[PDB]
Amino acid sequence: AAAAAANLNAVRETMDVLLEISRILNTGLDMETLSICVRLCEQGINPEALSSVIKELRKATEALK
Amino acid sequence: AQQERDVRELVRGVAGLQDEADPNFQLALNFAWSNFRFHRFLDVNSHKIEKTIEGIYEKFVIHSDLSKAASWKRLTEEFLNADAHYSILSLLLCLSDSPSNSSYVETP
Amino acid sequence: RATNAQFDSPEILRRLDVRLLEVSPGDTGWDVFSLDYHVDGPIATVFTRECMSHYLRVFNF
Amino acid sequence: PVLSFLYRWIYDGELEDTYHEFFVASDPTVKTDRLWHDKYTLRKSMIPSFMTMDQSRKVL
Repeated sequence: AAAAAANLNAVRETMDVLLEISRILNTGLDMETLSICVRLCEQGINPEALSSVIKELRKATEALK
Repeated sequence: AQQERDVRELVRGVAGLQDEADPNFQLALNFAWSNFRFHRFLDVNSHKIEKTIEGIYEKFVIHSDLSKAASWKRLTEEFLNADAHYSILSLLLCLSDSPSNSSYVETP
Repeated sequence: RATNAQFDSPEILRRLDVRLLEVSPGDTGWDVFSLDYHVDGPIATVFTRECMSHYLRVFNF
Repeated sequence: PVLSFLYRWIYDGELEDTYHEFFVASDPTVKTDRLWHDKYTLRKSMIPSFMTMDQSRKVL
């Protein structure tokens, strides 16, 4: 398809916009992680439920470092 | 279906455990599903989120990084073309603050 | 009331009051503190809200 | 008529014409505190020839 390619182009644009938004909101994610989060709230899930998970998981990897 | 796959991938990547026979992975996965199957959460209000985006933009102009502030308002205005928006947004908001960057590699 | 600040009319003393900013999850008091002068009379016509940010910045410094 | 409108603008201080014949362009909004800066606007077509631009600004 052709419009599916330009749609995919626009999804790269949106994930780069979100990458700017993440880097000046200065989160611990990289690109590939926030992609997985975008999958999570594309299907519909709580950001307040994901945030507590990411907030202890980033603290449970400095606990045995 | 793919939600459960995404949950397993997120916990494996973020917790940095690449063995599924690690019992710590299993305890964290049980933790995650017990958190997901629990709800005590204030279901988010979009109007509060819009006010929050405005307040972040104001804190940007107060601390005088005008390129960051104007690019931020422009990016959020372009982004809100065409619910999933606000979900993603409030996630990004909630996850971290107390520091700020200044947007390298920006000419567009 | 303890120090020399009290000696002025009650209205302008009332118009000065503390103020918070956008809170951080990693918050402290040194992150968020401000003074707010309240303008409710006709005097908002002479002092606009963008000049209030300037007083905030100099006070922050 | 012109001069009566002028003295409708010094001893009344308010623009009341439903037609555009006066060099002031009053706004329908009456604002909150931005009233003073923006409600009154110089109409540059109903400036007459016996009155310069300076005089109009001054009486506005």
